[PDB]
Order: sequence, then structure tokens, then C-alpha cells
Amino acid sequence: KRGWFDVVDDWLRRDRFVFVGWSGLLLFPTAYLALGGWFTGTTFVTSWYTHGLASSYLEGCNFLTAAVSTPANSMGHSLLFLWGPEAQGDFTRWCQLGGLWTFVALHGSFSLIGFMLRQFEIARSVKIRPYNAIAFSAPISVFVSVFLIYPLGQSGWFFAPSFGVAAIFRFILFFQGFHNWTLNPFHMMGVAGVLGAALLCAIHGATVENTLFEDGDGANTFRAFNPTQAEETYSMVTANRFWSQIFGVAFSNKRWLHFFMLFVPVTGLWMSAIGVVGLALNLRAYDFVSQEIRAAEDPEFETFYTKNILLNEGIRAWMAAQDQPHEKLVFPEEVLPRGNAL
Amino acid sequence: SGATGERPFSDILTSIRYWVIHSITIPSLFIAGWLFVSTGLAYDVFGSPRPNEYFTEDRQETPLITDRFNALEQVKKLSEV
Amino acid sequence: ESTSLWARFCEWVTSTENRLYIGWFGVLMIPTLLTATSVFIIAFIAAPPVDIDGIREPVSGSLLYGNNIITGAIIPTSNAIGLHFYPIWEAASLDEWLYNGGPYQLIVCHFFLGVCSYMGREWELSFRLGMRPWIAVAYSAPVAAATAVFIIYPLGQGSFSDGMPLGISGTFNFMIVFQAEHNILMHPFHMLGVAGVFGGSLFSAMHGSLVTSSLIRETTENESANEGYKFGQEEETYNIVAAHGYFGRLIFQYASFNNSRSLHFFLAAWPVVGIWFTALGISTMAFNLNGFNFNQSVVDSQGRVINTWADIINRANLGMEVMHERNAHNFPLDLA
Amino acid sequence: GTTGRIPLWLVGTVAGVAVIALVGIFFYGSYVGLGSSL
Amino acid sequence: KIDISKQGLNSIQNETVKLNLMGKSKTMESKDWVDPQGRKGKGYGVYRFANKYGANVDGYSPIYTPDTWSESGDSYKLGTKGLIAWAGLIVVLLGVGINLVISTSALG
Amino acid sequence: KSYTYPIFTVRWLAVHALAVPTVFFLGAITAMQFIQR
Amino acid sequence: GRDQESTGFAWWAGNARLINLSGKLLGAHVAHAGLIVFWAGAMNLFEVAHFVPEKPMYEQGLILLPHLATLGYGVGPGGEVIDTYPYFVSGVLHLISSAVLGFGGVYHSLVGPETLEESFPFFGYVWKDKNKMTTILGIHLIVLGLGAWLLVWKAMYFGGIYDTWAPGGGDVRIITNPTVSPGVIFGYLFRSPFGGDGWIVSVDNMEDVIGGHIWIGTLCIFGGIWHILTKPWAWARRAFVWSGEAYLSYSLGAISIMGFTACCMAWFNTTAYPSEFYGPTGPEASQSQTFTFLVRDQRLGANVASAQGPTGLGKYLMRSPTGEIIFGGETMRFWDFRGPWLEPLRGPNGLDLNKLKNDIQPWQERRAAEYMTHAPLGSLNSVGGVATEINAVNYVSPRSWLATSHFCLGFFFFVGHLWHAGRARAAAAGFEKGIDRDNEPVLSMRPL
Ligand code: CLA
Ligand code: CLA
Ligand SMILES: CCCCCCCCCCCCCCCC(=O)OC[C@H](COP(=O)(O)OC[C@@H](O)CO)OC(=O)CCCCCCCCCCCCCCC
Ligand SMILES: CC1=C(/C=C/C(C)=C/C=C/C(C)=C/C=C/C=C(C)/C=C/C=C(C)/C=C/C2=C(C)CCCC2(C)C)C(C)(C)CCC1
Ligand SMILES: CC1=C(/C=C/C(C)=C\C=C\C(C)=C\C=C/C=C(C)\C=C\C=C(C)\C=C\C2=C(C)CCCC2(C)C)C(C)(C)CCC1
Ligand code: OEX
Ligand SMILES: [Cl-]
Ligand SMILES: [Cl-]
Ligand SMILES: [Fe+2]
Repeated sequence: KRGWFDVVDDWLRRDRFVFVGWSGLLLFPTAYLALGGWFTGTTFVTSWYTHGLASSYLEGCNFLTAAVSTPANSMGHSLLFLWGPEAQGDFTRWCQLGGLWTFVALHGSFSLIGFMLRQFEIARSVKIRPYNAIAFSAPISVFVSVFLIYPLGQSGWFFAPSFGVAAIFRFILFFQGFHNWTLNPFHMMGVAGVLGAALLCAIHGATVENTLFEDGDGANTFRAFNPTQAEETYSMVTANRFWSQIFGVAFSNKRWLHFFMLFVPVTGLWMSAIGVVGLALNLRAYDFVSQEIRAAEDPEFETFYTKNILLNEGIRAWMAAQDQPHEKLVFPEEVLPRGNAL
Repeated sequence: SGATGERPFSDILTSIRYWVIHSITIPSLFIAGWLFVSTGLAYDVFGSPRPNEYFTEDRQETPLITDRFNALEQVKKLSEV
Repeated sequence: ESTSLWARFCEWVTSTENRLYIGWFGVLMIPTLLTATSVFIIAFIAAPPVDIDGIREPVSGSLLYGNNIITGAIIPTSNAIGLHFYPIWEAASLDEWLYNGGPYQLIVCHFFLGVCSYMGREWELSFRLGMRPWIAVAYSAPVAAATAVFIIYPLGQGSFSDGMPLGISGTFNFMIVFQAEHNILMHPFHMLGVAGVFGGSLFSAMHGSLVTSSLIRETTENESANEGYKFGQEEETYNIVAAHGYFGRLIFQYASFNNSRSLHFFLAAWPVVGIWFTALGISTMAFNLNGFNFNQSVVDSQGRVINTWADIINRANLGMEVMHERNAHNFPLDLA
Repeated sequence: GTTGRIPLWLVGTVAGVAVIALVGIFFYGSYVGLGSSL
Repeated sequence: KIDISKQGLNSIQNETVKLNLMGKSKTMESKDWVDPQGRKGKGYGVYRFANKYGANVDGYSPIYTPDTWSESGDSYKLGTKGLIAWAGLIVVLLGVGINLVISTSALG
Repeated sequence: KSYTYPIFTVRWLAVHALAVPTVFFLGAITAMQFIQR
Repeated sequence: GRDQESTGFAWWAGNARLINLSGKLLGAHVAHAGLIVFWAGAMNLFEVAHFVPEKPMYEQGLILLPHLATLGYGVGPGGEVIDTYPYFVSGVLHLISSAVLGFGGVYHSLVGPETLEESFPFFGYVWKDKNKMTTILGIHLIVLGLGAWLLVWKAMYFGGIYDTWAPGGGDVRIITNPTVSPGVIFGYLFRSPFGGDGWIVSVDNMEDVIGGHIWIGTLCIFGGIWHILTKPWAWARRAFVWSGEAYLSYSLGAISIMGFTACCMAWFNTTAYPSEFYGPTGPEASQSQTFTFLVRDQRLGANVASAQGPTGLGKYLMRSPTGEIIFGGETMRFWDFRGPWLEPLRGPNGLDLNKLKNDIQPWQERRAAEYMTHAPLGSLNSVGGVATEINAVNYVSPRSWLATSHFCLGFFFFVGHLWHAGRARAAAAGFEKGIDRDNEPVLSMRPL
């Protein structure tokens, strides 16, 4: 006698092998298409007419160099639907126009929403706190700023990161040469977050494993544990005294330690996301003007910053001709900045 | 612990029926993938150039899409063999 | 009880009642790390410019010489020195020692001994406290990475000038030149290193969020949840079964660690193994075993080379190669 | 009918060999044909 | 507490595999047992808090429980009739598959 | 004592939603290894 | 075998179940020995089969044949391979010997005695028996000394060793006057590892190489007899952990050092690793480039001594910070490189200007030209040249493979010391399985 919502809710939230839930209605369709779009694009779809490159296994690329490349810059920020004014219903021409990138980017962005809603959905059902969903906001902020916000501030989707291994590497090296992204204080906070989180993961895992209580007679200490055991498996007091005498400071609160393990990585990605938002507008921390004034006036003042500035000039000049074919940059070799010999 | 009502994978992957059924289904999907490429259908469906189709007598350089609302017409001319 | 001087000294050295444990590795760690710390702080603030490339073109790296915190650095030893030992007593004057990049070798040599002794000091305290001795093994991963960029890479390249500068902007110059000469991004070991830190960052966030999500209610809402834990508790402060239930439904039941001991070993192994390989990657690239080179790998039927994303990377690599050390190369090949 | 079960370790072994064979073919194709620079 | 008899491991053919999947070792429970490295046990088994909780993590959540397997999976229902048809179908499809691969290729 | 399980379930669709296309794609990529420029 | 039920070690630590099973542990070590001899034989035959005489050894990815060539097998003057039959019998002899070694490994592992202490007291041992452990150490120390004497017998009585510094060109040479002076030997051992010194990697004569192996052969034999007739003293008994895993960790730390040294030997040394077979070193190739351009620019007409670079330093010739005349450019770092093709142009004060512009032999130019193009630079997929190069040349130097691999092995076996030595102390102390819940040591300490 239950209504549609109740009868459907019963089926969606059934405790099966792979939980579906209400958010699965949004996650699984979009996530499958984003996965399928990437695998299809890296296997058969070319980037010959968008970037002048081969980016599929069928064209001869391998896992490292295959990618689902962005549309041509002339497309601007066109959403590039299968039915849009570009590639009007023609599937094969849609693939040749780079429309598969916006397909993966859009259905992929809604999959991230669906997965984060899934974390809320399951946590409410299991009756626990929603801190895993809050932790997942950081990867979403990275995806939203890097794959959506940054190209939207630039000329078009062409400058978004293409979905591939080497394509991401080109995107990375583009940011050094054109944005000096290493010098940005927001990637610096992002690096500290990621490196700090990797440190915490390793240091906490090792500390627990080396302060374990003897709860068995076997050398294999993995078996001497029960998920329902009330006693702690490792000595926090020994762990605390160890790091107090080795490092000078140690965690004394188990709850604080695990929250810190969550705060460092999330805060890092969020800070890094702010910096990429700034690069979307070319609002970059490219240079220190005081040193540039000093260097120009004094031809003997050199720092590692000025050396990097010259490296960026080399990256921009030797990469623009092929990385930006829409600009039609024909640079004669004499005009390219080149050092002695080499 | 417990189980969610599905048959244990170990049971299915050890049963004779599964291998009798998947000794044809999995091989057939592989062969279909092989024929999808060998018959040239992969090139035609997704439009990737054949190894002898990247350049033409008219165009000896990389293509460039320089139009948005006429991109469908333009990419046909660039892809013309 | 002990009456002998050495018997009393050895008891004090290995005493676990010291605020900071000293131990026998500490009689090596403390003097070396203090020596490196002292010269580093002094050099980072007031060191004169250093002729890093051996071409009589000094590079300023000190705060009092026009750098800020980001651009300040301890410049590596001169290329004229090479791998030759350059202690302060092998220089005619302390001005000459500063000019040739002496402080870099003093820091790097004492610092390498410090981290090796810091690693042993971690083992020693564990033995004195009666715990399992493998925190030092997990610390070998960052030690290997530090040893690779300060010792092994200069060793293979033939000069301490190719070590990582002790500065922020100096680090970036190290990475950019490293990409241009070795294509480190295409090397499978930096790939494993990236998976080590991206995965380690992921696992830290997941483990931290899963434990925080499962905290057993022991406080009110006007107090920090941390207050629910008392240092020295014999009972568990969060429900492991509840956290496993959540993550079990999140992907599927058998993708989750039901065992806290297995989970924490995985939390330690994944980043440590990843950093071990990226440390090896720099060490292997020290002997010029570069990353994958897929330039002009795709050619059409008539032989025309079809570019890929790897070729676009080569274009960026080309730009850095022809600009790093502009005045240092007299001959076309960068064999050094 | 025919009573019996395929041993799990045999399933893993044959599947493991097939995966290794598939990877080997991919590495073989890395040196020949398209994408081989030849 | 947990009952090991209702964990689905009761039909393991090998006793050692049955004990390993149960997280139990009668050998290690004896106080005269000696490690391969020469260390004598302290009287605990694989897990000291077992009995208090009923079992270790191995017995708490096994991943290989043949008791819960379907009995219909122990045998192929079609029997020799199906296998012969399966064997014949394999040969026919193998020949067609090879011919299709050969025909649709630049070979020869 | 006796266990009878359903053959087709949500898990079945998930396994085949990913396995079927993968085996096809694996067959296609294997065919590409023998294509000559 | 055993199981986790009766041992407490899982399958992934399964070989730890052999710690006190001396008989099975013997078969384990003999079987791995058969694998080592098998690989040496199989890889030798693989390299002989894939050997084409139109290329040098270092251009064919051979790492075992150069080791045979340095011993003076099938090589004529100038590092030219004349016959590969000696390389063939080396591979066959190892391959066949691995079969009997493999049989003993399989026999002593599967069906031989589990413990030798009862039936064979001579071979039986318990790790705690320091006396018995030293005898085994002493015995295997003698066979190592005898193995070292084989090298000097080869270099002095059986054909000889390939000398790359031999007068008249590199050739197989009988060593008649090995350098056994204590000052020379101790000079190499306690030399600095830094530039110019290079510790023992800087040995530059076959007289010093086989002079050292005379010392090593003699010391190991005397040390073998010493460690057989004596038991460890009190100072040693209170300094080392006397457990089977502890002895393993000592060896792991030792061969970690040996792994690193082999990495630096293959990378810098040109005597024990002649460039004729292993290719140019890193310093050699960089030194060969400036030598090549010095020679070709002289013919075009230019005073190389007076030529300035953009920086004002000598474009071709400059002075090292110690005063020696050296090649200019970035290769100023490699000024301590010494090679057979370059020493004839070097006088007491450094490179001789007169000889550089009057008496450069064609063979010296050809050597430097060849070494420059085969510089030890390459990619993971063996693409020769710098990272910014096209897929044209399929070459990675054997020095790159030898140095890169044996550094990774050297580092991982250092982690072996850290792991197996930490566990050895904890297990002996008795807390390798965890902290006693009722007897936690920290709980009995004053708070900080
Ligand atoms: C829940 C699953 C889901 C979701 C969220 C999306 C979402 C999206 N898809 Mg996708 N898609 C899906 C499933 C899904 N898809 C499936 C199952 C398939 C078949 C395999 C596809 C195949 C597909 C293709 C081929 C394409 C997309 C595209 C898109 C993007 C824009 C298309 C769009 O929404 O325009 C339309 C907007 C709406 C329909 C708003 C809906 C609001 C409701 C339904 C209105 C109710 C209508 C009703 C008659 C009332 C009348 C109102 C009156 C005023 C007229 C978008 C982000 C395009 C793309 O990738 O961009 C590059 C594209 O080309 N999808
Ligand atoms: C160099 C590698 C090596 C060697 C020499 C050994 C040797 C040994 N292992 Mg071990 N092991 C290894 C690697 C190795 N292992 C690795 C990598 C792992 C992780 C998977 C393990 C995990 C492991 C476990 C869990 C155990 C052992 C055990 C043993 C011992 C007895 C094995 C036995 O009797 O079972 C019998 C094995 C068989 C019947 C099958 C092998 C049949 C032969 C030997 C195969 C080789 C055929 C060969 C080509 C024939 C040519 C020889 C000649 C005719 C030319 C034995 C001395 C057991 C032990 O500790 O003893 C108490 C045991 O518990 N190992
Ligand atoms: C013997 C050689 C010593 C090696 C040097 C060790 C350095 C010690 C550095 C610790 C000082 C940081 C104080 C944290 C503040 C503090 O003391 O909090 C103390 C805190 C203890 O927290 P509790 O567990 O007591 O928390 C209970 C709740 O009340 C929490 O609020 O310890 C930690 O949080 C562990 C994190 C330590 C890791 C610190 C991060 C790294 C330091 C970064 C330094 C920046 C670089 C400066 C260069 C210019
Ligand atoms: C204990 C055990 C183990 C191991 C084992 C082993 C490691 C074994 C080895 C074995 C071996 C190590 C074997 C070997 C063999 C060899 C042989 C059998 C030989 C052969 C040869 C021939 C047959 C001939 C050849 C020839 C010549 C003469 C000339 C040229 C040509 C040719 C090549 C043909 C395992 C892991 C399983 C586990 C379980 C237990
Ligand atoms: C052959 C040859 C040579 C050489 C020779 C020789 C003679 C060698 C030797 C060597 C020796 C003769 C020695 C070495 C080394 C040793 C070591 C490296 C170690 C030590 C160790 C340790 C381990 C210590 C420890 C300690 C003690 C005291 C006890 C306990 C505590 C401790 C741990 C702290 C040459 C060069 C001519 C070149 C050519 C070839
Ligand atoms: O020093 Mn520092 O960066 Ca190793 O590459 Mn050659 O050298 Mn110089 O150039 Mn590139
Ligand atoms: Cl630079
Ligand atoms: Cl140069
Ligand atoms: Fe934890």
C-alpha cells in the first residue's frame, strides 16, 4: 500500500553487493559514460583534426601517449553537444571535432556529484558522520577548477587538460612555461598538503605497526586482531613517548591525529584549487618585479629565480608553434631564444 | 561479515557451467573486437585517419579547424580522401 | 650503581629519561645536524654570491644580497670543483671558500650523515622502548630521496653543482632542468612516486575521514570531539566495524580492510614503496638512464612523422635544454 | 551430470598466464607496426 | 561473540586450510610450542582475545566459505551431453574465428 | 542447508557492464598490434 | 613443507620457516646457487648467439661478454673480438653445472635430511654456536681467497689479463710484476671517495688490480685459518646478536656496500672495465667531445690554446683549480679522467699543447669520435642520446645498465640490513611480535 517513493526507496537502498541508492541514478549512468568515453576516445578517436596529433591506440599511441584531446580553439567554450550547431548529429564528425572531451568532462563532472551524494546517502543510512563526503570536496574542487574553471577563463576548451597521461604532462609543462605555476604560493600550499599527507600516511601506518600489542604467539601479527575487539591494538602511550623523544612533539589524542590526517590533504588541494582559479584569468604569480628591476639595471645580479624566468621563455617559444596551432606561429629559428651551443 | 544474497564468486568461477558458457562468450567478444578493427570498421565509425590518410595531395600539413558554426563542413573537407 | 666514567656516560647516552633521546646514533646525529644547521642559517642570510657553473658568473642566493625567502638559496658548489672534496681548510681563504660554493658541500656532507644517523636513532629508541623496529625502514624512503638529489645525482653527473640547491626557487630550477635532460615525467619511477604521494594523500584523507566519521559519542556539541578521547584509554575511541560497513557499501564489501593491522600496514607500505621507486628513479637517471622517449614513434605509410602528446612534451623539453646554463656549453652535446 | 569443480588455483594460473600473454603482445606491438618509430 | 561453526568453513577438505581460514592453531596454543626462529610461545593461540570474542578477524569475516556455495554448482546439469555439444561447438567456432581473422587481414 | 541463488542480479549487470566492453576492447587493441604502416 | 598453523609465518614469509631447518635451508641456498649459475650460463649463450662482429660489444647490450673479454678471452689487440668460442664454453660450462647444482638444491630441499645436526655433525650447526659459526665463516673464507688466487693465476700464468694501458695498444698481457707494496694497497683502501681520489674505484693499473687480489687472496686465507682455529672473543660476544637472522643482516649490510661500489666501478673505472668492451664512461664521453671539436677546428684553422669561449674561459683548453691544463667547457668537471687514448697527449703538467697540435694520432681521433657518439646517455626503451632526441639510435651503454641496476640492488639490500637487522635485535630481545599488554616498558618510566 506504500506510495511510489517508498516502494522505489526500498529497492534503491536495498543492501546488495553494490549499493545503488538514489544517488546511483545519477552516478552510475554518468560514471559509466565518462569511463566509456575515455576508453573509447583513447582507443579509436583521433586528435588529428583538433590538435594535429595522434592520440589513440588505433593510430599507434600507447597507454602513455593516448588521450581524449580537447576541441580546437576555434570552438571556444562550446559545450559541443552531439546535436549542437557544431557536428549537428553526425557522430563520427562529433568525435573528430573533439566533442568526446566535453562528453567526458561533463558526464564526468556529474559523476563526481553523484559519488559525493553517494557518500552522503550511505553515511545517513549507516548512521555515521559525513566526513568522507567532506573529504571528497577537495578532489572535486581540483577537478572543477582545473577542468572547468581554468579553460572557461582562457580562450576555450583547447587549453583545458586533455584526458591522458602525456596530455596531462603537457598541461603541467605548459603551466610552468606560461604561468610559472611552481612559483605560485597556492601550488606551494598544495604541495605541502600532498607531501605532508603522504608523510602522515607513512608515519602513522608505520607507528601503528611498530607499537602493536602482543595479542598472539605467531610472528604474523596480522592475524592477532578482531574488528569487534574493545581493547586498542597498539600502544598510543609508547607511540607518544617514541615520537616525543625522537621528534620533540607527538600526538597524544587519537581523535586529533585522524582529523589532522584528513585536514592536511583536503586543505592542500583546496588551496591549490584557488591558485588555478587565479591562473584562469592569467592572474599569476609569475615574477618578482623588484628583482626584475634590479636584474635589468644590474647585469651582474643573478638568482635562481631569474634563471627560471629564462627557462620559461625557452618553454614558451619552442612550444607555442605546435602546442598552439591556431595561432599559426611561424617562428624562424633565428628568433627563438637559444643559449650558447646546445 | 555475512553476505548480501548474491552467489559467491568463488562458487561461480569454480563451477563447470560458468566455464562452459564463458569458454565461448569471452572468446567471441575478443574476436568481435578483432574484427571491428581488421575490417576497417573502427576507422569508419570514429573517423580516425588510416595510416595513409593523414595527408592528401591538397593538404600536406596538419589540419586546422578555423570555424565554429561551419566546423561540420570544414572537418569534412579536411577529412576528404 | 655504575661508578666508571664510561659506564655512567653510556647510561646517560642511552637513557630514555632524557627529554630528547640521544643514543649512540645521536652522538653522530646531533653534532652533524647542528653543524649543517648553523652554516645553513648563516649562509642563507649572509653568504656572498657563488660561481655555480664554474664560468666566473656568481649567483646570489642570500637574503642580504637581494633575495627574498622564495628566491633565497644556498648555491651548489662550483662546477670547477666537480666532485672534488672542498673543505674549508683546502681553500686559501674563507672568501675563496665562499666564492666557490664551499658552504653547500659542508651542509650536504654533514646533512647526509645526519639523516643516516637520524634513521639509526629512530631504531635505537624503538629498541630501548621495546617496540617493533621498522619505523626506521619507513624513514629510509625519504632518506633515499634526500640522498639521491644531494649525493647520488651529483655523483653520476660528475659535479656537486648538479645537486639540488638548498632553496625554494633553487628546487624548481633543479626540477625543470631535470625534465629537460632526463624526461623524468615519462620515467615509470616518478610515475610510481606520483602514485605514492597521490595515493598516500588519498589514503590519509580516507583513513582520517573514516575514523572521524566513526567516533563514538562521548561528548556534547559545545565541546571538541577530541575531548572524547583520554590519553591512555584502554578502549577504542571509534567503531571500526561501522567504518568498514560504510566503506564496504561505498565500493563493495571486499574492497575494505576489516583488519586495522592490515589497514595500517597498507597505509605505511603504499607511500614508502612509492617513494623508494622515485628515489631510485632519480638515482637511475643520475647515470643517464632517462625516461621513455617516444619522439617520432608514430609515422604514416609514406614515412611522415605524426606528432603525439609526447612530441609536444619534447618541444617543451627542447626549450628548457637550450636555455639552462646559457653560457656554460661550448659544444653541441650536453654529455655532462 | 558430470560432477566436479575447476580448482580455483588452476583458474588463477590460466587467467594469470592469459594476462601475462596479453601484456606481452602489447609490448611486442610496441616494437613493430604502428607506434614503433620504424 | 562469534560462532565458528556458523561461519561457513565447516566443509573444508584440508584440516590445515580449515584451521587457517578459522584463524585457529592447536599447535600454537601449547606452551611448549617453538617458533621456526626458536622463540617459544606465551600460551596464546593465533589470537589471545579469542574465546572472549569467539574468533579472530580470520574467522570473523571469511572470504572463502564453501558452505554457502550452491549445491547445483557442484556438477554440470547437462552432463556428458552438454560437454560433447560444448566440445563440438568449440571446434566449429574456432574454425570460423580463425577463418574470419585470416580473411579480414592483409595476410597473403 | 541448501542455498539457491539468482543468476541475474544488479551485481551481474555491473560485472558485465565493465567486463563485456573490456574484452571487446582488448580484442580490438590486440588486433591493432599487427597493423603495419 | 610446513604451514602457518604450526609455524606462525604466513606464506609470504614462508622461507622464514627454514631458519632452524638446516638441511632444508642448505637445499634452499644450493638451489638459488644453481639459479645464479644457470643465469650466467643462459645469459652467456644468449649474448653469444645475438653477437654480431660488425658492432662493438657495448653497442649490442652485452654485459657478460665484456667480463670474459677483460679476462682476455677471444680478444685481439685494440679490443677487437677475434673469436667467440671461449665465450661459448663459458656459457655451456655454467649451464651444465647449474643442472647438478640444481639437483642438489632439489634433493637437499625436498627429500634430504631436514636437520643435519643429528646425522651429520660436521655440517650440522645451530646459530647460537659461535664457534661452529666461525668455522663455517672460516671455511668459506678460504674458498674466497682461493677464488682470488685464480684471478692472479690467470693474470700471471694462464694467458694473462686484458690490459687497456698496455704499451703498443691495449692487448692481453701477462702481469709479471704485481704491485704488492703495503703503501700502494693501503693508499687505495683508505683513500677519500671524493673527486680526484675516488677510493678504490681509481685503481688504474692491472699491476695494482692483481696486486690487490694477491693481498685479498692472502688475507682471506689467513683470516679463514684464523676464524677456524679461534672462537669470537668477549668484546665480540657482547657486541653482536648471535642469531641466524642477525648473521643474514650482517651480510645484507656488507653486500649493499659491494653493490654500491660495483655501481661506481662500472661508471668511472676504465681499467677493470675497459672502454673497448663496456663503452666510454660518463667523464670519457664528455672529454671526447671537446677533443673531437679541438681536432676538427684545428684543421679549419684556429689556435685552440688562444681561443676564448663566451664566458672568457678557454674554449678548448683551460686550467683546473689545481693548475693542470685541461679541456674547456662543461667537461672541466671531468678533468681527473684518465684514458688510454688520452694519456699519450698528457705530460707532467697536464695536456701538452705541442702534442695536441702536432702529434695527434689517427687512432686517438677515431677513439674519441666513437666515444662521443656512444656517450652513456639513453632512454628506458633504449633510445640513444639525450631525452630531447628522435627515435633513431637503439643504444644504451652497458655502463648505464650496470651502474643503474646495481645501485637499485645496492639500495634495496641496504633496506634489507635495516629490516633484517632491526628484526634480529627485537626477536632476540623478545618483542618482535608486539608490546606485552600487562608489561609495557613505557608505563614503568618517569613521564617527560
Ligand atoms: C542521469 C544520467 C545523465 C545525465 C545527468 C546526463 C547529463 C548530460 N549529458 Mg548524457 N547521456 C545519458 C545520461 C545522462 N546524461 C545516457 C544514458 C546516454 C545514452 C548513452 C547519454 C548520452 C549523451 C550524449 C550523446 C550527450 C549527452 C550530453 C549530456 C550533457 C548535456 C546534455 C543535456 O543535458 O542537455 C539537455 C538538458 C535537459 C534534458 C534538462 C532536463 C530537464 C527535464 C528532463 C525537463 C523535462 C522535459 C519535459 C518534456 C518537460 C517539458 C518542458 C517544456 C518547457 C519543454 C549533460 C551534462 C551531451 C554532451 O555530452 O555534451 C558534450 C551529449 O552529446 N548525453
Ligand atoms: C630461490 C627461491 C626459493 C627456494 C630455493 C626455496 C626453497 C624452499 N622453500 Mg620457498 N618460497 C619462495 C622461494 C624459494 N623457496 C618464494 C618466492 C616464496 C613466496 C611465494 C616461497 C614460499 C615458501 C613457503 C610458504 C614455504 C617454502 C618452503 C621451502 C622449502 C621446502 C619446499 C618444499 O619442500 O615444498 C615442495 C615443493 C614442491 C613439491 C614443488 C617444487 C618442485 C620442484 C622443486 C620445482 C623445480 C623443478 C626443477 C626445474 C627441476 C630441475 C632440478 C634438476 C632435476 C635439474 C625449500 C628449501 C616451505 C618450507 O618452509 O619448508 C618448511 C614452505 O613452507 N617457500
Ligand atoms: C632531536 C631533533 C629534533 C628534530 C626537529 C623536530 C622539529 C619539531 C617541530 C614541531 C614544531 C611544530 C609544533 C606543532 C604544534 C604542536 O606542538 O602541537 C602539538 C601536537 C600535540 O597534539 P595533541 O595530540 O596533544 O592534541 C590534543 C588536542 O588538544 C589537539 O588540539 O603535536 C602534533 O600535533 C603532532 C604534529 C607535529 C608535526 C609538526 C609539523 C612540522 C613542523 C613544521 C615546522 C615548519 C618549518 C619551520 C622552518 C622555519
Ligand atoms: C626447492 C624448491 C624451489 C626452487 C627450486 C630451484 C631453484 C631449482 C633449480 C633448478 C635448476 C638450476 C635446474 C637447471 C637445469 C639445467 C639443465 C637441465 C641444463 C640443460 C642444458 C642442455 C639440455 C644443453 C644445452 C645446449 C648446449 C650443451 C650447447 C648450446 C646449445 C644448448 C643450449 C642446446 C621452489 C622455488 C620451486 C619452491 C619450492 C622448493
Ligand atoms: C682486491 C683489490 C684491491 C683491494 C684490496 C683490499 C685489501 C681490500 C680490503 C678491505 C678490508 C681489509 C677491509 C674493508 C672493510 C671493513 C668494513 C667496511 C667494516 C667494518 C664493519 C663494521 C660492521 C663495524 C661494526 C662495529 C664493531 C666495532 C662491532 C659492533 C659494533 C659496530 C657495529 C659499531 C685494490 C684496492 C688494490 C684494487 C684492486 C683489487
Ligand atoms: O652542470 Mn648543472 O646541468 Ca648536468 O647537463 Mn650538462 O652539466 Mn650542466 O648542463 Mn645540463
Ligand atoms: Cl639555468
Ligand atoms: Cl661544453
Ligand atoms: Fe589509525
